[PDB]
Amino acid sequence: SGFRKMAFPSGKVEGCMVQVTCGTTTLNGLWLDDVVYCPRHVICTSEDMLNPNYEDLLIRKSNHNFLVQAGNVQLRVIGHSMQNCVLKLKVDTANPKTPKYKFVRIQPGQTFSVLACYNGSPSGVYQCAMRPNFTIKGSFLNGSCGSVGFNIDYDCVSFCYMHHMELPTGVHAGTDLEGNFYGPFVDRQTAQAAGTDTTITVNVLAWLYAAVINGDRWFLNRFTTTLNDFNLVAMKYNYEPLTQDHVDILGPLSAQTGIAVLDMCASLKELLQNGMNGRTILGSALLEDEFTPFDVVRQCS
Amino acid sequence: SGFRKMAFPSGKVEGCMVQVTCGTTTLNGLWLDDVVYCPRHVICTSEDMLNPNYEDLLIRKSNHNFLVQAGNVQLRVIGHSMQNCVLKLKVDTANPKTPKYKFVRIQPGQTFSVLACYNGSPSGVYQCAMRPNFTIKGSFLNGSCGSVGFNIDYDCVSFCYMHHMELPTGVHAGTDLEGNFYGPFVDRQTAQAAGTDTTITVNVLAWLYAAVINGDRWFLNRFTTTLNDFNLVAMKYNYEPLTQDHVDILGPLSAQTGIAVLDMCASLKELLQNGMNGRTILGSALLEDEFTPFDVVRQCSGVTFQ
Ligand SMILES: *[C@H](O)[C@H](C[C@@H]1CCNC1=O)NC(=O)[C@@H]1C[C@H](C)CN1C(=O)[C@@H](NC(=O)OC(C)(C)C)C(C)C
Ligand SMILES: *[C@H](O)[C@H](C[C@@H]1CCNC1=O)NC(=O)[C@@H]1C[C@H](C)CN1C(=O)[C@@H](NC(=O)OC(C)(C)C)C(C)C
Ligand SMILES: [Cl-]
Ligand SMILES: [Cl-]
Ligand code: NA
Ligand code: NA
Ligand code: NA
Repeated sequence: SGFRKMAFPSGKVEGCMVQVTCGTTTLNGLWLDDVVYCPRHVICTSEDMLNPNYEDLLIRKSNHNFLVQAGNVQLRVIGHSMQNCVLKLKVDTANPKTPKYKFVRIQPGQTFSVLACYNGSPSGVYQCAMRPNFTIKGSFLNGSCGSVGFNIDYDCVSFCYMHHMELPTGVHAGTDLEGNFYGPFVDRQTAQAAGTDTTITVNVLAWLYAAVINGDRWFLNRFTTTLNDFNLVAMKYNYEPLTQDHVDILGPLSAQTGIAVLDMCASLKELLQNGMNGRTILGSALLEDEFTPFDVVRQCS
Repeated sequence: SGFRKMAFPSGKVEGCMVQVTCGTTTLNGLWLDDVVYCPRHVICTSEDMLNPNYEDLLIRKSNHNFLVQAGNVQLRVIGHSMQNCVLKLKVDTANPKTPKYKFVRIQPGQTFSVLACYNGSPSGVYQCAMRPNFTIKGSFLNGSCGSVGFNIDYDCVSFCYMHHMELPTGVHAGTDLEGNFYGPFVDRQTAQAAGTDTTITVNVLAWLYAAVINGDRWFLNRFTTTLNDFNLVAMKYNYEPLTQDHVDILGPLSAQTGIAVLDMCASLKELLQNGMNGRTILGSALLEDEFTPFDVVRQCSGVTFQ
């Protein structure tokens, strides 16, 4: 028993992290087979980060303008190409620690582990969620770009996030490993702001089921609700709508605990109305929304 | 910016995890050089656990009674010995992935990362604190015993915890890697309970500094207090005493933010006496105590491991 914000073991990703320098900018790269992936903004200079023309800037680069270091070893760059907002540096050596991997683009509400790195070296690992407004609430300092987010269900690493920038509210934006930003953001210094965020309702429900599995009952009640009445209430608290997909995915947890999904929704309605009255749920005095249904089943079962 | 509950990168430890089977019990072992470490209760039947006589049960065992597997490679056990509550299985092969490491015993209030494993396979990593009552608030299922806790300094892994048991309130107990339990617990099937716990005051202060660094300042006030006066308040709220050494350890964060420790203590006093008034600090509505001062400095300055 117990329930913790649990990340995937990071070793398979640690063996892929390298340092990339272009000009005066250093950040991290992801070295898989004979390709190093990194944010293309490594090639911007201080005289034009507002409207960089990345195609024009990259054609002017020689392979030797990129300094790639794997621990104590310089890797020789032999070609370069750009895919959306990611730079792909072909190097003369395949990474012998390349794991089984795939690239996956995730949806809002999905969670993943982040291996925060500086100068090609890992600093720490933590869990994140893709927020409804397509930001993540990370912990990232200068030099962290190119750090990645990933899952490792079974034995294959699914890379889903590469870090690029920090927005004015202190939250973070980045791309999938095909270089497409999550959300409307762009790798330019033009004014940009995250939309108003909302709470990931399906995940809150998953976490309430985790609390029941771990022995909590105090927030249960004798009421149920229709799906549409639930959404009408939940949206008044800036919660995301709960879809029939979400109801369906919570089925297994509802079967395991004997609490129907719409019965648990009535519990959530009451918690939003009343608060916790000095109590806690799984060690939190707030409703937690960065555990998915899949996360709850993985950690509890 | 940002501030997360952050674990150490687990790669150096993942390469040490193996599966150990004795009889019908399977759990995890820690393979370092040519020794595998695991909980000694692996040798017990449900019978023996009632009142185990560990040294008598162990002499009865032979090397072949222990099946050790690194991935799908069997490691031959060539000797065995007990050290306190940990079993040491000598194997015929040194682990080629052995990192630089040492065994350390931590103090209550100190944090560490847990690599939760099942069947010798790493499954997840999370950050814990050794509670003042010598339990940890872990997340552990059947088969998790032998999972370890650790810290990293530069390139050296310091192993500090091996998991043995779950107590009735759902918290967890285990040993250091020399087999000494943390807390007044025994690896015997007898009634045992976590004692009343307390809050790790120096860690709450460190997390308030982390909040200030990250722009969260509503709880700051013009007042200061004395160590004496604040500790009378701490006692009242089941907070651990704040010592002068704690104050000194927080000095760097005081210099960085302009908030002296006793100035921050006056903030904490008001939070304890008045609550949060509906507000939050670093995304929490409770006062968080599982970040040490060193954790805050490391995370906020980007320290890495080699
Ligand atoms: C890459 O290592 C770096 C990571 C940042 C630094 C601080 N925390 C992080 O997560 N990313 C950047 O420096 C990118 C490059 C881009 C040209 C600017 N940038 C930013 O993160 C900056 N944000 C920014 O300009 O935001 C808008 C004005 C576009 C909203 C910040 C350094 C301010
Ligand atoms: C080892 O994998 C296992 C880990 C446990 C299982 C459930 N969660 C965990 O953290 N450890 C045990 O099963 C040990 C072995 C011992 C013979 C019993 N035991 C327990 O953890 C049990 N606790 C227990 O008996 O507590 C007292 C009554 C002794 C206080 C629990 C399985 C109940
Ligand atoms: Cl005063
Ligand atoms: Cl909280
Ligand atoms: Na894609
Ligand atoms: Na109900
Ligand atoms: Na003050």
